[PDB]
Amino acid sequence: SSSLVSESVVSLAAGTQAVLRCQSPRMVWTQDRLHDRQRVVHWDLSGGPGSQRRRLVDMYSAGEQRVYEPRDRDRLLLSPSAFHDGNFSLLIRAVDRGDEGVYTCNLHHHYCHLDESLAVRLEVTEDPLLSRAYWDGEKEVLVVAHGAPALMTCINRAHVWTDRHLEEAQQVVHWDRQLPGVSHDRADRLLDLYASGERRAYGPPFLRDRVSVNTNAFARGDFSLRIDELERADEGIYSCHLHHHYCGLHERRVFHLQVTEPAFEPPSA
Amino acid sequence: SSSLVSESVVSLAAGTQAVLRCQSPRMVWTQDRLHDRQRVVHWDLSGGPGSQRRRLVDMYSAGEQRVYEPRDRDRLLLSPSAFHDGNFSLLIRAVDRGDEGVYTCNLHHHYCHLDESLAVRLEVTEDPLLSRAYWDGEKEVLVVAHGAPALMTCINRAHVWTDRHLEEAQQVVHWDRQLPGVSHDRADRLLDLYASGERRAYGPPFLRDRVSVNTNAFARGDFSLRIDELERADEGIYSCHLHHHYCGLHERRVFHLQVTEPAFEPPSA
Amino acid sequence: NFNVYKATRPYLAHCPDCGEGHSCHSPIALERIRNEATDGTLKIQVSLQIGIKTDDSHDWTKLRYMDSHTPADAERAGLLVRTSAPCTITGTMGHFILARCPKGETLTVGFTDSRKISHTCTHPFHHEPPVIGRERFHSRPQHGKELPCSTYVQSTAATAEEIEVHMPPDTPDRTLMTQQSGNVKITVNGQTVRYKCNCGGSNEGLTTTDKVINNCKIDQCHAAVTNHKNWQYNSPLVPRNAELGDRKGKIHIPFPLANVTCRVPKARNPTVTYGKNQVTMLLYPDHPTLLSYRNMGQEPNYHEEWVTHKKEVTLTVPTEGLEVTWGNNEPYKYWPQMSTNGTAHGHPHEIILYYYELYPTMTVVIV
Amino acid sequence: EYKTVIPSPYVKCCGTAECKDKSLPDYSCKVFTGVYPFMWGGAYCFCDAENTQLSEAHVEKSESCKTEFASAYRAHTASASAKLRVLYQGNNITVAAYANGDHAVTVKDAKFVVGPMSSAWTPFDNKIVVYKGDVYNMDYPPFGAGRPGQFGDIQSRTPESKDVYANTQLVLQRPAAGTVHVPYSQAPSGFKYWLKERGASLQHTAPFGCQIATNPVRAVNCAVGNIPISIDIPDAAFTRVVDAPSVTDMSCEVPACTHSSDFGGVAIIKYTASKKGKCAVHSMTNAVTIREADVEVEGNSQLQISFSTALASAEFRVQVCSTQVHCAAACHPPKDHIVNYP
Amino acid sequence: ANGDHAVTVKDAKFVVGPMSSAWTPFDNKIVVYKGDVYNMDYPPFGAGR
Amino acid sequence: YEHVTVIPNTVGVPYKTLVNRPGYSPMVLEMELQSVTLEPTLSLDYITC
Ligand SMILES: *[C@@H]1O[C@H](CO)[C@@H](O)[C@H](O)[C@H]1NC(C)=O
Ligand SMILES: *[C@@H]1O[C@H](CO)[C@@H](O)[C@H](O)[C@H]1NC(C)=O
Ligand SMILES: *[C@@H]1O[C@H](CO)[C@@H](O)[C@H](O)[C@H]1NC(C)=O
Ligand SMILES: *[C@@H]1O[C@H](CO)[C@@H](O)[C@H](O)[C@H]1NC(C)=O
Ligand SMILES: *[C@@H]1O[C@H](CO)[C@@H](O)[C@H](O)[C@H]1NC(C)=O
Repeated sequence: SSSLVSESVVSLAAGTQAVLRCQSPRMVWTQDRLHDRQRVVHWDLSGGPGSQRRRLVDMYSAGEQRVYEPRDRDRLLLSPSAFHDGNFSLLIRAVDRGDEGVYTCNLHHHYCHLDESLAVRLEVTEDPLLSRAYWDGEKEVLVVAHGAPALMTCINRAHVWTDRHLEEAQQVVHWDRQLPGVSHDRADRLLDLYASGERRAYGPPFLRDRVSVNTNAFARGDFSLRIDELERADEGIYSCHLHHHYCGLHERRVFHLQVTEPAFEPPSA
Repeated sequence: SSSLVSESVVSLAAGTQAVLRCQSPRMVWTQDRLHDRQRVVHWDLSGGPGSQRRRLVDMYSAGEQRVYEPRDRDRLLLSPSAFHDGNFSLLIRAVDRGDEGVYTCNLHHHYCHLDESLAVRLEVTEDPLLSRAYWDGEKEVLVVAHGAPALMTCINRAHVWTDRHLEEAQQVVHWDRQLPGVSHDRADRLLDLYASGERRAYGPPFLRDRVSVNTNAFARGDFSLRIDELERADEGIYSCHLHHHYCGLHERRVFHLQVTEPAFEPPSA
Repeated sequence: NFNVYKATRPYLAHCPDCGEGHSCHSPIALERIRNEATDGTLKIQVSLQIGIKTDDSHDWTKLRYMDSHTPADAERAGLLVRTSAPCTITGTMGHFILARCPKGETLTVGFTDSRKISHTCTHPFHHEPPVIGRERFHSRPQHGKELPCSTYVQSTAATAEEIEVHMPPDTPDRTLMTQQSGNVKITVNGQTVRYKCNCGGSNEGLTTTDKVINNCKIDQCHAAVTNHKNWQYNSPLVPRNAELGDRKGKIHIPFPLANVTCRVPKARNPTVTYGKNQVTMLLYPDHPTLLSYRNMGQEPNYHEEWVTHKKEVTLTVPTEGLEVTWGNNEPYKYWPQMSTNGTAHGHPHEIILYYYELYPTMTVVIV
Repeated sequence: EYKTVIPSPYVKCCGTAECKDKSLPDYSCKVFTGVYPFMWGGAYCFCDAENTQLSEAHVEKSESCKTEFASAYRAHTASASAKLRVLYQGNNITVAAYANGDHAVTVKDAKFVVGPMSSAWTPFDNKIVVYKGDVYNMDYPPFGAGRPGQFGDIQSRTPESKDVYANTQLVLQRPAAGTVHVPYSQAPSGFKYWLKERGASLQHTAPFGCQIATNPVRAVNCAVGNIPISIDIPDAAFTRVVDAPSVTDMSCEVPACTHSSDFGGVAIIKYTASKKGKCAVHSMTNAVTIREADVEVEGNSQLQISFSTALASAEFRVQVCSTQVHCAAACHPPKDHIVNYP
Repeated sequence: ANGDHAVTVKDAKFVVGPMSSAWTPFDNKIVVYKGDVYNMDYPPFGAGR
Repeated sequence: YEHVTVIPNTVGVPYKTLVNRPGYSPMVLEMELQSVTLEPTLSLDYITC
């Protein structure tokens, strides 16, 4: 399926060229494996709204975690196989007053450009029997005794976070056309665009000559339909369908193209 | 989403003729539309397990009610437009002591050969304050004062019983084949049997020459395929699909055809 | 998550050229090679199961293997696939190895098990990737044409392919019986053991305990641990379940093929010069590339060759033009002309040289 | 590509098993008597003396057939189609019509009919074999008559059929001493071999410079013969002679002429126009060609035209707006011998 | 029946044709309706009467 | 042994063919046509309605 992004009605004059804009930074891919399968997990430390977040430790997919402060070495620890079940939890071997603050567990996909985060408030007390982890309504709160370890759990069992296959190969753009009178599901496919570069045009040769997409479509994430020499046979309900099945993006944009109206027309959305 | 009817594995010897059994009395139909849109309502009266039931009143779809007792004419009434909204309730103008017993409302559709019934026990008192309507756990019981009218509700708003297009026109039986190793959904269409009698076979001549169903298949509700001169290309998973989209009948039978076991075969299920 | 290997066993086989002069019984024994990709990768059917623990976990750093009726565990970084160099391993799953590997006449596999021994074995395999386009090259270039090609994708639960896994027959071990001066001491090692003897009393049957069998030697009898509780697949290097056809099982073979687009290097643009009626052309090759030419008249007169060194060749252009292509780049058209010098409208005869320029070898015949 | 499925050999210990005819393409079975296989603990079965080995093998389709396959097509006649750019009323219009002689296309009231091709020549023979980009003229063996090790050794009718025809010359041999394995003889693949001794494709060898593309298969720009074109021009485009300007006493001077592919002729024509307006300049002799359609005449001014010719001394008559002008030119040979455009 | 189809049944190879006569009852232009075919020189596309 | 024969294009007419292989008893094969199908080239020019 897909989700409706934006609607517009397009009224253009006969003899002109229609350009139906369909752009998205989330459909960008390139004809090279520019570390798309590379993800990053990182723990950040802040101390309220009036402090600067500091990157504490991060870890690339299929890699080892890197900590930025030599003092924190062998003290802030992640599971080395964190990407197998999605347990991105951080164990602090021995805590001090300098560790108090909000820790955010941030997952980031460099290819999908998604970020997800959770917060935990760390406060260091002196009594170990008061040490607890609880949910204050929107975040976990850690009370930790001095010198005790603190295991802040960060578990994300989504398939994108665990070491599944995670390269789709079949990001696809569809250009669909809904003619007057045709019921749904029987809409004619106009154009198939695979992220790998393949394009598929449908219809008799006389029609294929009039339907085109820019040659660097996936390079800029621009799949705008250009149809030269607008005819009444170009009228209908067009839909751009972006499908990234593995990362769960399924969106469509709808364009009502009518070619029966001169330069007096008002734009929508 | 098709309900399974019965599942079997069939093993027969090479060189013999296969008979793939697919039978159903509920798929019987003929070329003609002879009273297809015919339903019947009938109310029955009983008086416990040790008395003989008597049919009281019946009515055909788009027709008027027939009463069997001359005294009860113009006294026992159904709505003449009962079949438009599925309001098959029965209004009896005035009750008496002889009317006590269990009344059953029966709807029957002659094309799907469906019958559905519910019972209500009518008991006639003399005091109006003892009159109540309750559900005993499996049937409604109506307590009615003597001489008052009784509206016994029988409402079934299912699409098969209401007055709407109610014309099938496209029941289809499908014969499918799932080749060994080849997964489902990309299965080759083998046979289409349309309610009108037309069949559609696909494939090269080597396959079409051997696949047939008797010409009165849907007339007798027997869709067994007889395949002469069994070849290895006939082995696989066959599926007979009866589709009645209107009556909500969607059934299939699945056959694992293996070639082995000439007279020693165990007939599965 | 994708755990269908829950009852198979990473069986041990007989590898027919284990190196060091002779064959062996080995767990690592590859059986079937797949090379159907155009671009030059290899898919390997091996006798192991990789990335699965003995409790069928998703521990993707270990590997199961059979040795002496034991499914034991080693680790994933010990693998080496080789033909003439270490091949670049890409995809490890079960009986299935996906790797990319340079030119070589053989193929061996080898790795370190849990007892620190690099078991290695090979097969002959004339591995040569086919040419793509018109070029023989070395590495993936900067820029080139985008030709269709085929490769194996790293998905796992792909249906529409099957192999049949089943019950193992037996395994004869003569490491069981010991001679007690005419007796034998059959052990069981917590299993189900078949014996068969040329020995009165206990000649046939199936024992479950340790036995002492009187007045008949070790080699007079038989000993074979009969597994029943797990699965092996039908190998053509394993004896069958020795009564009839295979017990039914189900394992799909993962990592299917797909179309893909792959870059091929462009040619180096050659240097041309133009002589009277004809062309001369020096080419700059760096890896062996073919060159072809035809004309566009009635007949093709088609010629071609591969080249490796820099050559300067001449080509006669006819009046109907010439076409020459070189590398992946565009076919070069060429057309003749009404020459640099002739003899213009002059006081001497001074037409006939001109009357060669149009129409050589003819129309001087009507002179 | 085919796949030879060889299951586990049926070892019949101290007795003789017999394989029956189990129908499969190129089904091969051989029972070898007197075999003595060696296993982990010696001979696999204790009853040593009469062991026999039942070897079974069969060929089936590979999964790669769904991706990697070659198709044999029968090509008989081609439907010709053309794209024409027309400078009509000062504007470039593109028309797409079937060059078969029965496809009238009307654009801006102008009816176009490209006729039937004068020559019925086609570079394709009756039998074609296609592998995605390249197509070959090859006399493939008929269906059910393939030869081993050559193109057509394994044949199926469609990529999803289940029955298949095979001729691979599979004959099973007696296994070696002690080792348990299933030896089988030679089995080359004709499809995988054809990809090496394939030769030049039709893309490079076809005459007349035909460029062939696939998906669907087509021959582009085959320079063969001529083509008739009929134009039913409407009457709004025409202007009467009186409404057009009258020009008179025209003279032509040729300061430079070179018979070449490029703009080698330049002519300055002095004229006298009665009024302002457009004019169609045209050469009445086919041996010289004018590369300008419309000229704006004003009055007692001069026009410059560019012409291309093959004649060295071009004596030709030019009709402008129904008035005749004689032009006498002399042209020199060019400096260059090879041009990249015809 | 083209002379280009070998069929093996019970080890017997049958190859049939090619037909000696290339005659066909159809002309170059035909028009087909529901179950009827007519040999008709239909008007070309874009030039109807 | 390859036997080449020619029969007339008549359906429903049984033809006898004599196979005479030297050193073997002669064999007569009976031939019966069922149908001869001529599938013409399908190129849709246009539709009318
Ligand atoms: C997550 O990892 C921590 C160690 O960082 C471990 O103690 C904890 O048990 C893990 N969670 C689960 C559910 O296994
Ligand atoms: C059914 O019909 C009766 C009249 O025949 C009417 O009184 C009753 O309200 C109807 N039922 C419903 C649910 O409206
Ligand atoms: C790849 O593309 C070709 C082009 O038609 C097609 O034949 C093949 O089936 C495709 N393969 C996949 C896996 O999509
Ligand atoms: C028509 O196309 C040709 C192609 O080069 C060009 O030279 C000419 O200027 C075009 N005419 C107009 C009016 O654009
Ligand atoms: C019958 O109707 C179906 C659907 O309306 C259509 O596709 C088909 O072409 C028709 N066939 C004939 C012979 O009219």
